[PDB]
Amino acid sequence: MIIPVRCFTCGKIVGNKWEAYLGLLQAEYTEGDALDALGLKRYCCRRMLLAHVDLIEKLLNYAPLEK
Amino acid sequence: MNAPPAFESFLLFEGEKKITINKDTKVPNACLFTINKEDHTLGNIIKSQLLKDPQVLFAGYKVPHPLEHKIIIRVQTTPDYSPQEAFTNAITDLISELSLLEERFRVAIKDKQEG
Amino acid sequence: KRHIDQLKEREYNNYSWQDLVASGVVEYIDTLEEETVMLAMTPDDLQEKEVAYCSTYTHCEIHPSMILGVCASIIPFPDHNQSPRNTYQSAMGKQAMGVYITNFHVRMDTLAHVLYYPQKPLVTTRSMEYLRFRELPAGINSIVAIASYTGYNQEDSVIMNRSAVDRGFFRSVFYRSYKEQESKKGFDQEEVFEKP
Amino acid sequence: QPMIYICGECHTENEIKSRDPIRCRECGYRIMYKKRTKRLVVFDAR
Amino acid sequence: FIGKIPIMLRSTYCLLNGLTDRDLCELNECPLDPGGYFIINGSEKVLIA
Amino acid sequence: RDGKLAKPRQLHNTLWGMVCPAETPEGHAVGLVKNLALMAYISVGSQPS
Amino acid sequence: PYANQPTVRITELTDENVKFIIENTDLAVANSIRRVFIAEVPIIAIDWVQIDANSSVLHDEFIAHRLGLIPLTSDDIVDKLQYSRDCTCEEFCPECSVEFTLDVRCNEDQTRHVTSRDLISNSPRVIPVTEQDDILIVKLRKGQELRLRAYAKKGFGKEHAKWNPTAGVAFEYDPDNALRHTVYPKPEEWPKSEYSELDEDESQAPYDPNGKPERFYYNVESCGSLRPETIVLSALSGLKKKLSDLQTQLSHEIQSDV
Amino acid sequence: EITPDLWQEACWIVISSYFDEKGLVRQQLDSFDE
Amino acid sequence: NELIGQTVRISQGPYKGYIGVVKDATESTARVELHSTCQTISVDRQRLTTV
Amino acid sequence: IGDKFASRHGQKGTCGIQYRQEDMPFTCEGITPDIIINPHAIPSRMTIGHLIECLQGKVSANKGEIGDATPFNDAVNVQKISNLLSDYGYHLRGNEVLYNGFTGRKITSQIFIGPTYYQRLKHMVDDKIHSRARGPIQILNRQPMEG
Amino acid sequence: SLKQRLKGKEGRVRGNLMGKRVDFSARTVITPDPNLSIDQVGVPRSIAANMTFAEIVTPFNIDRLQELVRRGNSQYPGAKYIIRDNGDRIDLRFHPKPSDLHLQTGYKVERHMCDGDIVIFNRQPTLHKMSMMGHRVRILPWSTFRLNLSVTTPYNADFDGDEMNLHLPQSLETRAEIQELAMVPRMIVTPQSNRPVMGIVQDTLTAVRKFTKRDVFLERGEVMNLLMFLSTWDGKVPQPAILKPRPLWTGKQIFSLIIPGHINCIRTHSTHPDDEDSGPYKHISPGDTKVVVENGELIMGILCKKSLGTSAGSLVHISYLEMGHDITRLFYSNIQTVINNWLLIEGHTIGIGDSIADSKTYQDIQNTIKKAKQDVIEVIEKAHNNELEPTPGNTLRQTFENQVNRILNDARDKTGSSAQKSLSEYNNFKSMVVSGAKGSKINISQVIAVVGQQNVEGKRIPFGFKHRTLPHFIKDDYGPESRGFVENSYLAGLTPTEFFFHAMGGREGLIDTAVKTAETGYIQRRLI
RNA sequence: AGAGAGGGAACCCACU
Ligand SMILES: [Mg+2]
Ligand SMILES: [Zn+2]
Ligand SMILES: [Zn+2]
Repeated sequence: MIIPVRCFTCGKIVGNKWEAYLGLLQAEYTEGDALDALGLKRYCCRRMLLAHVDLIEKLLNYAPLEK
Repeated sequence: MNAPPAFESFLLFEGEKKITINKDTKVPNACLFTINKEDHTLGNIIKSQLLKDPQVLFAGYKVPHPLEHKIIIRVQTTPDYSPQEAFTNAITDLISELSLLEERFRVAIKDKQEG
Repeated sequence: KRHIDQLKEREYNNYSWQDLVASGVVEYIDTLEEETVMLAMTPDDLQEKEVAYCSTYTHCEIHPSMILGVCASIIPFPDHNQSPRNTYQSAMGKQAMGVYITNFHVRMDTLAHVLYYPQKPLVTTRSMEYLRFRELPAGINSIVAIASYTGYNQEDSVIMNRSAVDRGFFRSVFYRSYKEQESKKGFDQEEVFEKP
Repeated sequence: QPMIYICGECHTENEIKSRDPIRCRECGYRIMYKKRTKRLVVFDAR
Repeated sequence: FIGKIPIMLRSTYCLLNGLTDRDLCELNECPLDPGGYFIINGSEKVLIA
Repeated sequence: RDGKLAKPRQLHNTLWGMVCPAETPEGHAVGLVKNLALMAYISVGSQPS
Repeated sequence: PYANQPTVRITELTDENVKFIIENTDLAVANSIRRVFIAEVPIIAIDWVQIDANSSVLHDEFIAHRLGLIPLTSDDIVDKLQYSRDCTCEEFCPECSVEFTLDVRCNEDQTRHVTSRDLISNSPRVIPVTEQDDILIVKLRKGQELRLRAYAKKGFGKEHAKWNPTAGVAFEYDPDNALRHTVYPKPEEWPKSEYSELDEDESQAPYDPNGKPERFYYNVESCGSLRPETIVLSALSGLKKKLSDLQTQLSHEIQSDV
Repeated sequence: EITPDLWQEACWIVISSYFDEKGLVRQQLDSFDE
Repeated sequence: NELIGQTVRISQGPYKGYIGVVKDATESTARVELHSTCQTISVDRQRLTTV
Repeated sequence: IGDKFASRHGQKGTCGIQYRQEDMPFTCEGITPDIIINPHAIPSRMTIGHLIECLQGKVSANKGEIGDATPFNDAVNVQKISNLLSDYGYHLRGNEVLYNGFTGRKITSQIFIGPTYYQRLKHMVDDKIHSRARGPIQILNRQPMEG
Repeated sequence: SLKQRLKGKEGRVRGNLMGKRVDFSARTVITPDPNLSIDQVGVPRSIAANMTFAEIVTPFNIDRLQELVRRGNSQYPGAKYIIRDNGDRIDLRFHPKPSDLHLQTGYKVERHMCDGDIVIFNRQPTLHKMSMMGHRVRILPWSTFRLNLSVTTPYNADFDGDEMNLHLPQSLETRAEIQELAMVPRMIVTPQSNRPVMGIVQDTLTAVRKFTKRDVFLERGEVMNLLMFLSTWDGKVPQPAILKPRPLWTGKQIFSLIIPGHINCIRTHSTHPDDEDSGPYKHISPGDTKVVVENGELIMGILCKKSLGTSAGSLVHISYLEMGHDITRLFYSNIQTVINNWLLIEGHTIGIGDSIADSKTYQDIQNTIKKAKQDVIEVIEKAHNNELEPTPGNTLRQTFENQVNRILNDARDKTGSSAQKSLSEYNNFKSMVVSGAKGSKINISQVIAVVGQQNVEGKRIPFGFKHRTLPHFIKDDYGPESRGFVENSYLAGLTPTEFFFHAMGGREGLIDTAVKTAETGYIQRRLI
């Protein structure tokens, strides 16, 4: 759903990279260029953003039950 | 449900001895050192240091089970030399070399950060 | 090529699949008609001149990957596997935990299995784009190592990483609903919700 | 003594009574959602 | 009035036919749901061919 | 179910492209219960007039 | 019969990682130092989360989990903090904990990102690490909110992975396997390591039977909770402390036997 | 003209068109509709 | 007992800081249903502090 | 442990044990496995696609693109995958020198490693574990209950 | 009706009198554990804290049982029921007054089971007596039944979601009966084929096959680490096989330390040449493929599944007969522990590099496929022109079918042989096949060279359509590819028509597996 | 300090 805070294998802090990753994607970069522009050398840290699906944006369309 | 609490790896309890010495009876001058609430991150170094003594005839360690936090270090030394003395010398040698390593790392940090 | 040009620019030309059916390019062939059709597998091989096989093709398969089902389409390289393994994966694929629906917070489903951080597969098929498996995935990409070890991955078992699990690796959440209503009856037994 | 329920589609809150038919006052929506408990919750961050 | 007959979702006689995804999210129904199932006593039923 | 014969359960040649060859319940319902292929479509039928 | 003298040669020192070489020491000592990097280094991480209110799409325990893995600046406080279970306080105090407060309600049509910046500490030193953007905790729709008080306590990597200060600890010895510990079937296909010193004509170094593992290469990349060099300093101090306590119990047992 | 070797990316365009036009459950919905 | 069904807080020991509900209680010990973990553990009454 | 995980190739299996990061093996870099599977699960089941998925996973995660795994392609075979992997400083066939997590001595064999896609199945062990001792008893006959 | 209530498999006679629900039983998933003995099962605490053993209060255990009663229930060592002399039950879970918690000689205490208690462990299809054996309880934290590796073979449990049933003998008399009859040390050799059923399982077998090779040498530190795990080691480090340059123990010396007592066996390795015992070197094996264990010490040979497996006359069978049965239990435990702990140093894997042959082998495979395909085509053109003559005993079509199947089978065998001559002795497929732990030569041939002919009901793929197998083939096409022969391998991947025919073969296999079970079970029930 | 439990039958999906 939401981006994990840490890479599962390393523990590298990847939760702060997602919005910048989207910004680099919409700035006409390739996904690999965006990944190592954010500074992710190990591929286990690269799969955290390369294969993430931001489902919480789908979850936010519904009106909150409690109000 | 049956998940052991996370502090079972390193925290002892009332009635638990950190180290237990049992004199081996199969061969002369041999002892089993049962260390409670430890893992390879102690026994491996202890075994490596005990292999550097010219008076230790056997230096090994094993975990009975990875889910139960205890190790047994078997030490057989040459006669006239107690295995407990070898153990307490290995610990002191490890402390000495680690303190020297820490001081040299401090010196290296001072060299690197100040050019 | 003009069909592809008009088909790439959808939502602009309003050129749909039905327009291509109306164009006399594709048509639906049933099982009876397959007995009387010469079917080309792929055009890059079965329409160029060679030592000719038949040279009398009537229809051409769109893509061979469309012979598979919904659960056999999420298997990467299914032709490299063995068929019983593909069948067993087809059985397991309808069982993987994941976000089964987008509005799961509203649904009072019994036995709702959802996942913390589902991921799309790094190794995917083209058919997952049409099952929308990249939008409601089921599973996490994991750095696996195929190694003999201490002896706990012995007979169809796997050794996991405790630190990774502590970082939210496959940590799921299980919802279970309980329904109950009272019954207004002929005054002999009358259920009512109250603190006993 | 009255229990406060959140009125489903309305997302507003209202009181309820024992042996009271479940109805909202805004549009009579039948589905009520009970408010979150007032007692403390503590979660180990593990 | 003859009687009530069940309707499978996403039909031409269901309420949410041709509704946009925003309208579906307003109805607490996801656009991802393919429909094709009946709601009988709150239980989702699938007619196996 | 529980029939010792195999012809109603086997993967016939005419299952190509219409029904998935791999997906099936591997219990006592092998081949009997099947899953439709992706592009396969069941003709809803029209009048012959 | 005694310990060899090790030496340290640091190749680079950055705010993220430290790369150094330890020579003239045993393999078990080197591996333990790496394991103490991963596990035995104590840092400050959130462990006690009290959710006052929550209306977000993510449930309470999911938010508490995400608050756990957030790194905290513990460069000098972790040496002063006692372990929470060891303190004689009334089950919480500023000597074994750091208080954090989050109070966010979304009152706008834009999706409001509750990031790590909204975590407000009472201790100015212990703050979330986040040039770089903040760590996204939870997104909020209009009308949703979350209020919580989080206590962070001292702990190390054995207890939980949220007390792990290292992003990655690369460790390798004998990059051209002159010891031949690993046996390549076809060494031509194998890429050379970063520390290889053989010409491109040669694949692997000749074997020597009298050699031993030495000159260990480390690449300790921190996650931001600690500076990469204080991870090593705390690790060496922690390993020495563990051996000292083991010696103290050893002395007690020996005196008990005699 | 024809698609000589860009057919690999041309076939999946028509697959996408089919599944955007029809969908995965046309059998159930069309059968109940008729 | 009086402690049954009372939200308690372990104020001493390895489980310090955990909020739970007392399921069973004795003169010596009491079982606490932890709100965080999926586990019920027993601790001394001297280590418990009610809310 | 006991929780039932599975690959995308019918390679199911329960969790045998969970080691911490310091006990798990590691490469020349700091990468440790998340899952360690049995080498003996491959040869008789013959899931070579699992190995190819792992190899393509390494290529995809290094290249920075979601790899393609359509069955009948002829544009992607194992040799092309190996040639693409070789450019990123790895072995041709995905093998990588793992260092032992306990002793630190590098493993003599070269362990095949890389990212696959694993699925957690609905079957836990908490949902299946149950014991009983003179509990509820049926009324038709005085035998224990079912389930 | 009453007759319907009695006549069924869910009635009174079978469903209630023969097989009935029983108290004191647990059912949970099993996960492997190689660090406990073969007669030990690792049960969870929550299971042990719910199943009780009625221990009689005697002056020997009165203080221990008193302390357990003082703990009460849910203090795991404690108990839940205390039974009076007149059969009166007193609860310990409801915390009675401390006055009636005394113990005098004669009381019963239903205490939570601890380590060393005996339980019955069984899987469901109890087709033989080794599918239901007695184990000793070991309390391990997590919530699974941790049982050993070698007990998998008699149970046929492959840990992939398997859950087992664990019964607890309540009486002391039946506890001794299970200990003296149904112990897994006492159920090593089966009576059905006078051979062991335990054997050595896959990973330990491969690691011990690589361990006992001639070129395996161990440093002193590694030797001490390995010898630490021997339960039957008398504390004497053996003299090294290499003294002066780099004191280096051979793995056979450590395995000789494993081998108990003084047993003598002569076995042959799986890859022992049959022409080796004819000429010279019949006693000094150049390939080290002649297993000789002599005076309790492994002289030579590499131990494959024909040495340590379930085959009759193996090392374990002789260890059971010449030595005791407790000694064989120690033998199994020592093998598993020390070989696994050496496997940590060695390491064993499998990968895509083990499934790829060099280009010369691929050229040989493709040349063989092309030659066989052209041979089939020319046989077809002979059959069309009536130049094929019928074999005496069958029709002309079958003389043709026999010729085509013979050619394709010859192609499959030749390609498989040419593929399995190019493993280079480090291929892990060969490592598992030679040891016999998992797989065979056919799997190597299908992965590397060619899958082979696909069959349905013992013959080729039938003409489901009108005189053609698939709509992509011309009518009346009796060629290799049209009729189901797959010339590709699992490494290269299958074409869609070959994929469909391969799915047909897999479907036939699954149908056989799914239909066989009920008939076999009914035959077993009638026989018993 | 007040201490036991009940439903029952039918039919679907999987699990080894
Ligand atoms: Mg099984
Ligand atoms: Zn309202
Ligand atoms: Zn304090």
